[PDB]
Amino acid sequence: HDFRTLMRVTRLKEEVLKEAVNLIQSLDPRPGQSIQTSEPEYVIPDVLVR
Amino acid sequence: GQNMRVAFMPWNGYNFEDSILVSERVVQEDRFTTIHIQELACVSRDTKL
Repeated sequence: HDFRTLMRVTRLKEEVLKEAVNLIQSLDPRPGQSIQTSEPEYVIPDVLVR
Repeated sequence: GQNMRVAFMPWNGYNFEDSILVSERVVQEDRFTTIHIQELACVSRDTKL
């Protein structure tokens, strides 16, 4: 998150890089996760309070 | 139900055995149009994670 050094390294536009960074953000990291997402319920209670 | 204006006659075999020939005006005037309502539900089902 060292945006200043990133700017002085890339010679890139000031605060016009934000939309490019957002484009990078909207890129679906970890794409294979969405093939199946079912997770079960595993809970067992030992003591009950009501 | 609705009071349909029926006619008793064969018509080119489109009412062959127990089939019915219906005018397009019946569909246009929205007779026999029906509303159906369904139920969908989801639960949270807390986990140990």
